[PDB]
Amino acid sequence: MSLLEGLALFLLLLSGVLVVTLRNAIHAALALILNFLVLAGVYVALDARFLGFIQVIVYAGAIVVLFLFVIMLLFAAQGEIGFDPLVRSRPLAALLALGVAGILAAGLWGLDLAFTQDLKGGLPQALGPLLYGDWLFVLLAVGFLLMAATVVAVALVEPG
Amino acid sequence: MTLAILAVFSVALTLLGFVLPPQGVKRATLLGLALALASLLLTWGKPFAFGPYAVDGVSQVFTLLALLGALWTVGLVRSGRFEFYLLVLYAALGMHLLASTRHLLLMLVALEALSLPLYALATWRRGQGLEAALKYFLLGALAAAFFLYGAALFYGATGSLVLGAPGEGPLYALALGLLLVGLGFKAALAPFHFWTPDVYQGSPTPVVLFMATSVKAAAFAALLRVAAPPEALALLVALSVVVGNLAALAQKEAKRLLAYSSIAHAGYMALALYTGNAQALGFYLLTYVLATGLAFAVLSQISPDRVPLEALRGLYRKDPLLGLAFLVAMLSLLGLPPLAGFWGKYLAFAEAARAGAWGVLVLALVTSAVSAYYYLGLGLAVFARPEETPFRPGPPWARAAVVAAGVLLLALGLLPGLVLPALAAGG
Amino acid sequence: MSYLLTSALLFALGVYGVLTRRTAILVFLSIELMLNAANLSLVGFARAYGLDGQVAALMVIAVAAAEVAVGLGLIVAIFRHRESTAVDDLSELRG
Amino acid sequence: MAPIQEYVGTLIYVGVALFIGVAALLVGALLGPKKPGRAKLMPYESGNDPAGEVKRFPVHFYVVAMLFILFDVEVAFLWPYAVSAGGLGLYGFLGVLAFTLLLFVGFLYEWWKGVMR
Amino acid sequence: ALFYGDRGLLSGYFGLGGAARSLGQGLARLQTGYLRVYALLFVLGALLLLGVMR
Repeated sequence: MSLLEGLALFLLLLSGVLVVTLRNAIHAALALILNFLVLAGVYVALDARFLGFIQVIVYAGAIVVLFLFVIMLLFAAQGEIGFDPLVRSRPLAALLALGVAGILAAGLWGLDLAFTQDLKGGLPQALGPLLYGDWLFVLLAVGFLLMAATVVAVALVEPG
Repeated sequence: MTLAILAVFSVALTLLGFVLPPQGVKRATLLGLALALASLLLTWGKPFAFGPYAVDGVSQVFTLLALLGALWTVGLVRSGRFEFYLLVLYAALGMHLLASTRHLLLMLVALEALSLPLYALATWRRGQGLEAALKYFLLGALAAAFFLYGAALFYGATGSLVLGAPGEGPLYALALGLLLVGLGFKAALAPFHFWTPDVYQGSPTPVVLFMATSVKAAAFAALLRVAAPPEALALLVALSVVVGNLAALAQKEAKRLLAYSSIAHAGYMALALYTGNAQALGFYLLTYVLATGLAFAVLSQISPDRVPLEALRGLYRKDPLLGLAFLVAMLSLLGLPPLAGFWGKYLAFAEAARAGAWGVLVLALVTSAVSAYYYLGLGLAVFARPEETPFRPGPPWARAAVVAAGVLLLALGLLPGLVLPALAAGG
Repeated sequence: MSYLLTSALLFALGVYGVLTRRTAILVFLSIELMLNAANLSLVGFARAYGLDGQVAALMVIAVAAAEVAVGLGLIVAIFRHRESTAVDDLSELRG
Repeated sequence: MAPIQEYVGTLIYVGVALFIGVAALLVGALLGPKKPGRAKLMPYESGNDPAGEVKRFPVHFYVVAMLFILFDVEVAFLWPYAVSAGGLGLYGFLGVLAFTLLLFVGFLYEWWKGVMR
Repeated sequence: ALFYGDRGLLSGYFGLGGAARSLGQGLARLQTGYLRVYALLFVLGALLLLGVMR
C-alpha cells in the first residue's frame, strides 16, 4: 500500500502540475497521459478494474489522441503568441486554485468513511446488469447525447 | 410518453433530412413540438415515471414552456440547413430530461445534451458568433466540471446521487455549493453572470430568444429540486439583481441590456427557491417566457445580428400592434399591474417573506424600481421619432405568435385565479 | 482518504490551468483534468457507498467524450482561418 | 476474476520491457562515429522544403479521431453486456439493441454526409 | 430663496440618479471580454459562495 501508494499519488500530483505548468502543448498532453496511466493503476487499486482499462483505452488512447491530432494539424505548441499576458494574474490564479482545494480540504478534513466493501473487482460481469437496468435510461440518454454530438461536430465543421 | 415522441421525431428527421428539403424538415420539427406539447397537456394531472425519469407538475410546466419557446424560435429559423432544426429538437428533449429527473448524474447528461446543440446553433459564422460560442463553451465546461465534483461530493455525503438525502455538515454544504455554481451559471445568476451579455449580444437574435426563454426555464426547473441554503440564495439574489439592473443602466445595445435584465430576472426567480413553491416559479416563468419570446421575436424581425436601442424607436408608427405588444412586454417584465409580471413577482416575494428574508427582499425591490428607468426607455421608445433602422415586418407567423403571447400575458395578469388553481397536481 | 484529497488537488490544478493558460486547448485539458479528479472522488465514494460511482464515472467518461468532440469542433471552426489560438485574441464583446 | 498478483507481475513485465528498451537505446547511442555535420542534421530533401511551408494539415484526421473516440465509447458500453448476456436476457438485449441503433443512426448520418472533405 | 433651494433639492435627486448610473457602468465594466477575466471572476465568485455556506 503506502509504499507504492505514495509513489502513485506523488506522480499524479506531479503530472497535474506539469499539465498545468508546461507550455509545450505536446508535453502537457503527454504528462496528462502519464497521469491517466497512474490513475488507471489507482483505479485498479480501488477494486475498479474495468474502469482502469477503459480509462487507458478511451481517455488516454482516444480523447487526448484527438487533442494531439488537433494540435498537430494546427501547430499551436508554442502557445505564447498573441500574449496579452496579464502577468499578475499568474500568481492570483494560483491563489484561487489554493482556495478551490482548501474548502474541499475543509469539507473532507476530519472525514472518515467506511472503506470496507467487497467490490469483487470492478469487473463488467457485475456492471452489466447495473448498466442495462437501473442505468439503462441514463445509458440511452448518453447514447443520444453522443449521436447528437456527432451531428453537432459534423454541422459545425461542414465547409460548404 | 412525450419524450418518446421527441426521440422518434428527432431520430427519424436525422436521416429524413437527406430526402426532405430543409423546409419540409422545418414543418416536421414544428409538428413534433406541437404534438409533444399536446401530449404534455393531455397528461395534465397524470404524473408518469419509469426510471430516474420522473414527471411531476414541475416537469409538466417547465417542459411546456420549453416547447413553446422551441416552436417560436423554429418559426423564424428559415436556413436551408436541416441541422439548424435538428439541434433545436435536441435542446427541447435535453431540457425535458433536465426537468424530469432528480438523479444528479442523469441531470449532468441532460444538461450536456440540451446545451451542446446551442453551441452549434450560435454559428451564423459572424465573427462575434465565434467569440460568443467560445466563451459559452469554455465557461460551460468549467461549470460542468464544478457541477460534477459537486455531484461527487453529494455521493460522498450520501449513498445515492438523487437529491433529498439527509445530508452531512460541511461536506453536504460543500457539495451543494459545487452544484449551485453550475446551476446558477446555467440560470445566469451572478457572480456567474459574465457569459450572458456577451453570448446574447453575439448569437443570432432568434437563438437568443430560444436561449433566454427555455434555458433559464429548465435551469430553474433543476434548481427547484435543490434545497439551497438561505445564505447562498441571498448572496446570489443580491449580487445578481444589483449587477443586472446597474450594468443594464450602462448598456447601449438592446440585446446586452436584455441579457443583464435576464440576469436580474433570474435573481428575482431565485426568490421562489426559498420555498421551492413550483407554483410561484411556474407562474413567474410562464409570464417571463411569453414576454421575452415576444420581445426577441420583434428584435429578430428587426435584425438577427445586432439591434441598438434606437432601432426600437418609431415602432408604433411602423407597426402599431408591434409597438403595443412591445410596451406590454416591457411593463410585464417590469412587473406592473395589471400585468402578470406583477403576480409572478409578488408570488416570488411572498415565498421569500414566508421564508423570512427581509433585507434581501427590500434590496430586490429597490433594484426593480431602478429597472423601470430602462424598462421605460425601451417600452416608451416605440413612440419616438423613427430613425434609420432595418425593419422586416415579419410573416403572419411571427405577428400571430407575438399577439398570442401578449394576449395571454394580459389575460393571466387580469384574472390569475384561472390557471393558478391548477399549478399543483392539476385539478 | 489520500485519494479524495488528491482528487481535490487535481481539481485545483485544473482550476489553476484554466485560469493561467492562454490557449483554448490547454484550458480544455485542465478541464479534463478536473473531470478525472471528479472521477477519482466518485470511485472512492463508490468503494464506500456500493459500486454505483463506477457506472457513474463510466457515464462521465461518455459525457466527457461528447463535450470533447463538440469543443474540438468549435476550436477548429474558430481558429481555422484565424491566427494564434490565444484566447485573449478575441475581445470584440465588451461590457 | 483474477488475483491482484497478476497485475504486479504485469508491472514487472513493463519493468523488464522498459529496461531492455533503454539498454538497446544505450547500445545504439554509445556505439557510433559521432561526427555531426550541419547538412546531416538538416531534416531532409536537399537544402530545405521536404514539405516546406504548407498550410495546416487536412481536418480529415481530426474527424477520423473524433469518430473513433465516440465509437470506442460505444464499444466500452457494449462490453458489460457482452460479459453478462444470459442473465440480462431479452431486457438487456433490447436495451443494447436500442443503444446500438442510436449510435448506428449517428454512423449512417456521418456516412450519407461522408468525410472525404 | 426657497424656490432656488427647491431647484437644488431636485438637483440632488438628479445626482442620486447619476450616481446610480455611474455605479452601473462600473459594474458593467466588469465584463471586458478577455476570457481569462471572466474565468477568474467566475471562480472567484464561486469560491466566495462556498465560503459563505459555512
